Amino acid sequence: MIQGVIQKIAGPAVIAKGMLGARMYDICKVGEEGLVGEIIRLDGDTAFVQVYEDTSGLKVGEPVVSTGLPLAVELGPGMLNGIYDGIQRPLERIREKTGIYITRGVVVHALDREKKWAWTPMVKPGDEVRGGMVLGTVPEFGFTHKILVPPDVRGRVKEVKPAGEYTVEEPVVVLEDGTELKMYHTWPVRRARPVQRKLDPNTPFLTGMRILDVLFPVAMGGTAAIPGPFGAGKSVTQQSLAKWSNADVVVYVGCGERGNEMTDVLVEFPELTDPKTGGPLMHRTVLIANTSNMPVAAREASIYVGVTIAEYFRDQGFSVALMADSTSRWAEALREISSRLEEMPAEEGYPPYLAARLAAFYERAGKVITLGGEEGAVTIVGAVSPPGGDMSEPVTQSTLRIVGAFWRLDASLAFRRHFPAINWNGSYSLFTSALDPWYRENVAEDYPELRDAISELLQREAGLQEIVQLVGPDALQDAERLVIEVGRIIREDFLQQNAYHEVDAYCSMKKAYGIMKMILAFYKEAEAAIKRGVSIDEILQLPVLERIGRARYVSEEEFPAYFEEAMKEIQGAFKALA
Amino acid sequence: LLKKEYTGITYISGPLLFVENAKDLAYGAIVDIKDGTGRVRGGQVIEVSEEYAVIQVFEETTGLDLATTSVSLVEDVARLGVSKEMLGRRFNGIGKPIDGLPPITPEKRLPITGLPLNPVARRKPEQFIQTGISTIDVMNTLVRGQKLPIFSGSGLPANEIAAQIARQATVRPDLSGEGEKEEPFAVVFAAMGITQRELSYFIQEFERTGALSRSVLFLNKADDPTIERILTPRMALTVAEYLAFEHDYHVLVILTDMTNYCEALREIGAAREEIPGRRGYPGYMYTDLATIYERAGVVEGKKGSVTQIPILSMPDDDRTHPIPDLTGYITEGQIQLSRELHRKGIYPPIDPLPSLSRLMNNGVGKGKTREDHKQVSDQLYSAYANGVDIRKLVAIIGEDALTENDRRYLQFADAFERFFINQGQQNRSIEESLQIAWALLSMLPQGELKRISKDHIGKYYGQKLEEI
Amino acid sequence: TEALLARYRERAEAEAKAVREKAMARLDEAVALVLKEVLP
Amino acid sequence: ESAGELLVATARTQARGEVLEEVRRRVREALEALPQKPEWPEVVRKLALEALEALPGAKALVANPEDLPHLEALARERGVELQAEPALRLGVRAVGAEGKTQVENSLLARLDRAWDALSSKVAQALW
Repeated sequence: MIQGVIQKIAGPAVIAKGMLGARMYDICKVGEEGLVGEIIRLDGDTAFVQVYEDTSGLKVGEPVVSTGLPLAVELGPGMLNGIYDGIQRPLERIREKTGIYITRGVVVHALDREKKWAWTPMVKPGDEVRGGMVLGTVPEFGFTHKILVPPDVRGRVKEVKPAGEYTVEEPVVVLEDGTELKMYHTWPVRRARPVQRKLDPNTPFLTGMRILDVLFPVAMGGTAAIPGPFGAGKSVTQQSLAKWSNADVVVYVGCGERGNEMTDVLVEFPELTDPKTGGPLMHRTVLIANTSNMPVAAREASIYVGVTIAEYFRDQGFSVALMADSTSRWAEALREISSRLEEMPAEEGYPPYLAARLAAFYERAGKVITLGGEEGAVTIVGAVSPPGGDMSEPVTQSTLRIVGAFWRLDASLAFRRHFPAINWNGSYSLFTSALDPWYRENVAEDYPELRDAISELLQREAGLQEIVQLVGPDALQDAERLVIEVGRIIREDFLQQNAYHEVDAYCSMKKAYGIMKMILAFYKEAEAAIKRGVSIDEILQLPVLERIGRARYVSEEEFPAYFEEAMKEIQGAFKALA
Repeated sequence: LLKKEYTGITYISGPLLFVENAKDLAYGAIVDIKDGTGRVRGGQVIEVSEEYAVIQVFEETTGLDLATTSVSLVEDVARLGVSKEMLGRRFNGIGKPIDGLPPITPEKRLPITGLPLNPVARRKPEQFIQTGISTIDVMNTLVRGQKLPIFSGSGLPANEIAAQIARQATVRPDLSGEGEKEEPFAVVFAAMGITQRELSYFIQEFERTGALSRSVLFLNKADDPTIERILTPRMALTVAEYLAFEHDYHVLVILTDMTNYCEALREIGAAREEIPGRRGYPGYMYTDLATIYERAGVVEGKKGSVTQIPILSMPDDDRTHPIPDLTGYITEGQIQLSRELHRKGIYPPIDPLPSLSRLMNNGVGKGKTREDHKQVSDQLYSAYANGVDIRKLVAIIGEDALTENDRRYLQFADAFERFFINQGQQNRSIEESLQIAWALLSMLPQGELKRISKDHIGKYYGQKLEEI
Repeated sequence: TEALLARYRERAEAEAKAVREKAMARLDEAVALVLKEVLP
Repeated sequence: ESAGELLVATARTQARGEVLEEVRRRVREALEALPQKPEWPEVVRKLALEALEALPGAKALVANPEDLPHLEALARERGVELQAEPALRLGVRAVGAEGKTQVENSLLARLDRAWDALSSKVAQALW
């Protein structure tokens, strides 16, 4: 191993001399306490090291040892139901070892080594194994964890251990060349894991939010960016994604954000139920936490660790949702390190390779055929925290060139307690056309037409609002006034959704379709009535409006009855006016 | 126990000096810089190498020289001695008494920067603090363990609001259900760049209410060194965490004028030529502010707590300025004062729409306050937003053109501003604030209260504004 | 009124004297401890 | 109200401070009385050894001429020069080779740098 000594300490950066032979992007242990760092520059006999831990108290001349291997994660059973640091250290174990504060330098395995897993072989001696095949299986929490061959390993089976209870270290398959395959393998976090083929997204990433699911959808292997100013509802939206999404596994990455949010997830999820599996919600969740006051350089490590774990669970055949709590803080970490490197910045101090890093991160999403022949998918939702809500900033602009959906949060809507606070005028989705076949057979044959009609009504309202705000509602004609009123009904009764309500937190596609159909039926009857000379006030004072206005709080198990009754009542009421 | 002295000063410029043979100075160590006249001034090591060590002098470098100046190590890690006997004392912003009293006997020395709290070691802030102010209690509720700043302006009365909250803050165990007798708040007060007028106001208020015995004061005045402004909140929060999580106290930290903290941070960053961010502020300002703000909360298995109420003056009343912008990304909501309400004569002039509390839901409702709190607050928000929109409409198209429902919303906006927001120096229990709220909501037709369930409307709707 | 302040002043004088008198009974031992630690 | 309690507390704090100042004076006289007490050669030799351990690159030692007759044997054995200087008493100092580093091991300095650490133990002992 290459050994050297510290020559210079500056914030999260250490320069080590005597490191001739150390490789780019290898892990080195800095100081007597063995702090983890990654080499990111070689110069003569020196190596520049970015340290993933606090550097206070280090002295010049302390040892620096290069491990010879890149930053890698352990990938195997034991990751579900867990919370990890940026470099994949179990935080429960860190607490048990160092109390309520995170002290630096703690060495602990990511996967528990004393746990026993029920192993069911799926291979026999003499079988040819290629990268990604399923050697066997172990139950985790109601999931069926498949033990995979590492991507770059080929051979023929020599012996298979029988069904039993084994730890993650036990060699469960031995090949002819002698290579021992265990329940886990290590993977570099900056190398994307290979796949057989990339597919075309054709199914929806159901979220539980009406606005995102209807107007601006995301496909099961797509990418979305949700930028917003502080106070708009990024965290609530992402937590709701985690609680209600139709993904098998959720990897939630708290990159440089509040620690109370991590505590909230840990405390709350163990009591909620997986929408599909039925078990506790925490059991489908992996948590990666590098809070704001944890070391800055570990934000990048957290992003890469999370995306690699998501790829792994995809490789087992799962649909994985990846939430990045803020890519803006990852950009901030890169800017800091480039300040230490003495690099020349691009716009706003960020390094010019920021867009390349973001692109590489987002391109790991996709629906794929795994090396094992099964279908997997990773869906990435990325939170961006532009300063001042400005969308003309490097991070938002670099993200918008690569994501397929743009969920734009608005502070004006959040000020009025309109949530989820998505600007439907400024948002878009490039998946709506591709998901139409799925909608036409899973929601309703005419669902896209209802959705288009609602979008057109909203566009008309947006056109009329500029006129109203300067000349008063009364100056309009009756048709335009009805459009304003129905646009308001859409805002308050369809677009708004209460994340803290026992029923309105989640909304199914059928319920959204029903609410839209009720709104459009009311609009058609109201237009007819206007032509029949009915007063706008009469229409507005009707009692059916209350029925539509409370429809989102009704529960799923009884909603279709409410829906049939309200559809009858709409005609009944507009016949009464005559 | 021995003292090492370095005399190889090779370069002094601005607030930095280079020491040549200082390999045994750790990164982040504290040093004493002795001048030819024997005067000693502090400093921190900010970069170290085999060539030299870069030291950051806490006060001006006037009088230093390369011939008779020596640097001695003080501690490997910047630490602070803390004792329970800190309560009732005054310190100068670096930790030294300015009360004329003997120095404390430390029970322990704690690193001022602190250590991050493990997320698995935290518990959810859930205990509701009653501030006696309706705009906060009903709509922007504060809970123990929260970090809730006050977004202030130049000439606005944010100090008055902080003093009133400190005076009236209570926890109301009767609603929670524990039924045990309360305990009072310890106040840790950190002032950065504070003027004598404001310091006089605070000292007089605390003396008036008797809280100066159960409080710790760190006072960096606007005549005190600028780089020392960076140590003040860290020492304050070290003492706060010590008290809370070793002696089971409930501490209330007030950091007055965090704008001054950010200005000092920019001064240092510009000196070191680090990569800036948005308006000359250092690119790591977000992390630096987080290291201060995320030292609040509540821990599992501990009875004590740390609440933070930072006060920052928004430059040019601009909410998109980097200081307020980054604070709002870290803190759990914000209370924003309105220059317009202040000019109308309203106290406390808290604007609800740009104000938010993110931890309110975990502190209100069944078994905490009473069940209609959240819906009442939501309905008040909807009604006030509509009222402000109608007021915007009226300023163009005149009052006479309004429909009767819109006229109702206007009257609601006015009565809100004049009876809910405006309360002077009164202490209002949560019950009285909710009563006033339902009274204002009764001004609207019972059918327009879409945010409130039918049961609550039946229970509470219909009280007039006859409150006295 | 001033009576409470006078009573408290008397209490303060009594407390100060009591602290001093308690201290005098161990001063040499503390000096010895500080000498043991400070000396090598 | 609590104004009287403030008076009581300030009186108690002032008394404790004065007692600790008395203890400090006792310790400081005890230290300055060493050059008479027959151990004062051995203590200065131990301090010089500690200073030399503090500087790996030590090149010289400094002490008052009175301490020289005891420190000479150590200085010659350790390969470091010795110089007579009316510097601080009650200890020795080591000078680095380049002349820019220096370690001093006076007992007054050690008292100054240990008082804060020892105050807790002293307070627990007294009360």
